[PDB]
Amino acid sequence: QVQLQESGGGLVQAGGSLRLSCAASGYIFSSYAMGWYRQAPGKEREFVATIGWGTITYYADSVKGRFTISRDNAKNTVYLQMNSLKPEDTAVYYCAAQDLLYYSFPGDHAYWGQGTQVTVSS
Amino acid sequence: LSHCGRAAHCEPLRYNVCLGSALPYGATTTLLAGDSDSQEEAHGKLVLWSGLRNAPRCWAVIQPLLCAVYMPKCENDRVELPSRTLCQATRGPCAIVERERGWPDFLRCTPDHFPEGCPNEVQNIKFNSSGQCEAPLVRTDNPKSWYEDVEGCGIQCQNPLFTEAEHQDMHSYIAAFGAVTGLCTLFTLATFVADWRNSNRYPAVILFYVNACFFVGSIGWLAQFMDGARREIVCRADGTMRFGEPTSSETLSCVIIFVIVYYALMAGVVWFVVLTYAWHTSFKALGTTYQPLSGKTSYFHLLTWSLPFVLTVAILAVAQVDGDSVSGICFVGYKNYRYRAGFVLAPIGLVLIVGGYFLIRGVMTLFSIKSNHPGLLSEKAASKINETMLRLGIFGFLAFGFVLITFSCHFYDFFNQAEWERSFRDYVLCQANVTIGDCEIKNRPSLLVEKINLFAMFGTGIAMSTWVWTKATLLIWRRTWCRL
Ligand SMILES: CN[C@H]1CC[C@H](N(Cc2cc(-c3ccncc3)ccc2OC)C(=O)c2sc3c(F)ccc(F)c3c2Cl)CC1
Ligand SMILES: CC(C)CCC[C@@H](C)[C@H]1CC[C@H]2[C@@H]3CC=C4C[C@@H](O)CC[C@]4(C)[C@H]3CC[C@]12C
Ligand SMILES: CC(C)CCC[C@@H](C)[C@H]1CC[C@H]2[C@@H]3CC=C4C[C@@H](O)CC[C@]4(C)[C@H]3CC[C@]12C
Ligand SMILES: CCCCCCCC/C=C/CCCCCCCC(=O)OC[C@@H](O)CO
Ligand SMILES: CCCCCCCC/C=C\CCCCCCCC(=O)OC[C@@H](O)CO
Ligand SMILES: *[C@@H]1O[C@H](CO)[C@@H](O)[C@H](O)[C@H]1NC(C)=O
Ligand SMILES: *[C@@H]1O[C@H](CO)[C@@H](O)[C@H](O)[C@H]1NC(C)=O
Ligand code: NA
Repeated sequence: QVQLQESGGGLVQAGGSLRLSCAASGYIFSSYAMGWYRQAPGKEREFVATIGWGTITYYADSVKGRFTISRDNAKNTVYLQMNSLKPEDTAVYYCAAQDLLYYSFPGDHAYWGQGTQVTVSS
Repeated sequence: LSHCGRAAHCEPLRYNVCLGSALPYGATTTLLAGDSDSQEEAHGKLVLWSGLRNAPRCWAVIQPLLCAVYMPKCENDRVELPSRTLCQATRGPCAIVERERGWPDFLRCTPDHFPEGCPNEVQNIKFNSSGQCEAPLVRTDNPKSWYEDVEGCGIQCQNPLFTEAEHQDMHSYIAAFGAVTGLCTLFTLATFVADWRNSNRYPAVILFYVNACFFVGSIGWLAQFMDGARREIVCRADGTMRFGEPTSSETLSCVIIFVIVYYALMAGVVWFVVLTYAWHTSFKALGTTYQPLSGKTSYFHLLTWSLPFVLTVAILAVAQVDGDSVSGICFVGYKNYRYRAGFVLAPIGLVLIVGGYFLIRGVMTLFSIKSNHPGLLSEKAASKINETMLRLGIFGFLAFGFVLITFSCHFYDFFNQAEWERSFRDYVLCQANVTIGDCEIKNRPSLLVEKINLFAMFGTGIAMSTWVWTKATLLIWRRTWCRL
């Protein structure tokens, strides 16, 4: 069991940059796969980005190019470097830490954070 | 105009009874009976014909024909010949004689022997013997139940090749395997609905649908263990076995059970391939929270619930739904084993190649992670990968063997069912050949093979439910009990 804590959220203007981080209280940071998600107040949880063991990374269609994800194995922290933010990016960005085989088997669990609102002004 | 008489020396009737009926005359001749030259011999030949006392539809029309050729009326040095219509009335029901041995020359409808439109003194005689059928057969009126060239009787519902004890032993075997398989799959359905908010992710929830299939499939297997429920599924209104369903003379309890069994089991079997594919593509993205199946969920159900539907409808279209007394359900390919090759062995074989491919491929990717990234993640993570590789290993070994068992059992029925059918036919011939004028069945299906074949069936349902036999599910039920 691990508890996440996101930070860096806030209000910003269109075309600006922001950096969100996800600190995981607990030594178990490697044995868990982690990624960033976002959910609007009237939309379902959407996928953003993820980081693999090496340079492997996955981004969304409306996210690829502008967003950048990197992990700090030593600091148990995952970062999301958002650049050139658009107003349609307004949502509560969450951070998930799930077991490797979480999707394939019901026994595994997924641990989420509290999330941070990121509003973009036109 | 006596086109119906022939010159003959009348002899005194040494017997005043023909096939159990009184004779209104007292003179006979052996002129018409070309196989006998004495009344004692003609009477002996009638004992041989008396074996046809079975199959009533032929015994009713051949009694007058025989007591008109072997014991005809003779008066004033003149013998009365049987009418041609009296002879024509035996070629239909008694087509078995032409098959078993062939009609004699003097019993074929010829103008010189059977002229058209003649009076018969035997038509005024009442024959009380209606026709009794041996134990394996039973009286029936609907033509769709008659055994081959045995018009008047069909096969009894209870399988004649197995005794009451063998039926009771097999039912207990199914009652035991059906209950455990039903309770195991129900335990998988319960653990999923108890935590459906989180369990409803599709790389894993597919197990919920597989156990749902084998559960519904087990319900059709356990339906027979109700009061008078098996007789309604396997038997007909006349008391004969079901075969060639659906029809229009019987009820729907047989086709209903078949759809529950065949559709549920085939759906769960194809779910296995969808599962192996889902596991194959999820492992490729292992190490990240990415979902490669984000838009393939609906496509999974539209393919898994439609294939077994086309297969089931195709079976109903060719009307090959039969009923078995020992198993207690209705299935395809019981009577004609050829259909079980394309509607059972074909779908099962295909899911073993494609399903086994993704299974082996999926383990290869899981094995590359341990080799490509050593020491990055350990402790629990490392144990989860190896434990899953072992769980997938014992699972493919189990599915590969159960399919090998099924192909072995099917090839066993493909190779001996023809001989089994001969054995029962010869067994029905001797019964009338020895008694009227002990038998034993040569070969019969092996009950052990039937159990071994069911073991692979029920074993598959129990193997699907072992995936939630973890310490994480025990905590799911320990939480529901506290909130109570
Ligand atoms: C994988 N497990 C299968 C193993 C074999 C089983 N099986 C085939 C079968 C055959 C027929 C049938 C065959 C020929 N003519 C008419 C009917 C009908 C139903 C049948 O299955 C309900 C039988 O046990 C037999 S053989 C046979 C016979 F030779 C004469 C009369 C029988 F009643 C009888 C029966 Cl019953 C079915 C399950
Ligand atoms: C199908 C089962 C129930 C009925 C079996 C039909 C048996 C009884 C039939 C088929 C062929 C028939 C035989 C055909 C030819 C003859 C020749 C005749 O000179 C004596 C009677 C005899 C020998 C018949 C006796 C009855 C017979 C043996
Ligand atoms: C895991 C998957 C790939 C393999 C398991 C499926 C096989 C073993 C199961 C699915 C349906 C089962 C069949 C269902 C019904 C019967 C009728 C029974 O009277 C004899 C066995 C037979 C014919 C079963 C044979 C085994 C069977 C074909
Ligand atoms: C024992 C070998 C096991 C084979 C593994 C299964 C995978 C092979 C693929 C099978 C799917 C094709 C369907 C298999 C059907 C083959 C059996 C057959 O041809 O019987 C013909 C009968 O009608 C004659 O009576
Ligand atoms: C057609 C003849 C019989 C064959 C039956 C076909 C097999 C069907 C088997 C399973 C159907 C799956 C439907 C079962 C769906 C259950 C979902 C559910 O209840 O969870 C929602 C709530 O609990 C949470 O809010
Ligand atoms: C039949 O048997 C003899 C001739 O075989 C005859 O004398 C007798 O009266 C008859 N019996 C009956 C009961 O008709
Ligand atoms: C039994 O069947 C045979 C078939 O060859 C037949 O010749 C015979 O007449 C039948 N009856 C007896 C008593 O043998
Ligand atoms: Na004669």
